[PDB]
Amino acid sequence: FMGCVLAWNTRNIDATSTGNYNYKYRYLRHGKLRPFERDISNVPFSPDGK
Amino acid sequence: GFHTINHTFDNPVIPFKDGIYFAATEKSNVVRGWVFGSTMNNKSQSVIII
Ligand SMILES: *[C@@H]1O[C@H](CO)[C@@H](O[C@@H]2O[C@H](CO)[C@@H](O)[C@H](O)[C@H]2NC(C)=O)[C@H](O)[C@H]1NC(C)=O
Ligand SMILES: *[C@@H]1O[C@H](CO)[C@@H](O[C@@H]2O[C@H](CO)[C@@H](O)[C@H](O)[C@H]2NC(C)=O)[C@H](O)[C@H]1NC(C)=O
Repeated sequence: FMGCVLAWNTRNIDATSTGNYNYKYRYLRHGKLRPFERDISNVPFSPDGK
Repeated sequence: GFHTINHTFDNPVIPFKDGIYFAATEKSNVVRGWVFGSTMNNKSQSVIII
């Protein structure tokens, strides 16, 4: 990799007391991504691979 | 090798194996391009070059 990484805190507009529930992340997949890959598929998942 | 002649018409899905050579012999622009994808059934991004 060659570049710079930046981050800043945003509690002012990205959070609230009731909560904001607009974001998601994929924790289950039959295989890890390659560099800069993307997968936006949403389907039912079963550990058998069927 | 592949060939389209008279009734014959071949459009078979070919595996990519992470990279292909390609060559065509054409008299009057018979082949207009390709299509690259993984599932080709409403489930994965695909690209068209024509
Ligand atoms: C990205 O590539 C991976 C691996 O090359 C694909 O994962 C395969 O998906 C098939 C679908 O039936 C499984 O049978 C295989 O076991 C998986 N792994 C391998 C190594 O083939 C994945 O499908 C590709 N991305 C998309 C969107 O299709
Ligand atoms: C891609 O998705 C569309 C929409 O989900 C599919 O169209 C459906 O086709 C079935 C049978 O072919 C119909 O019973 C549905 O009514 C259609 N959906 C709509 C919204 O009209 C289409 O079949 C999918 N592609 C493939 C190759 O199956």
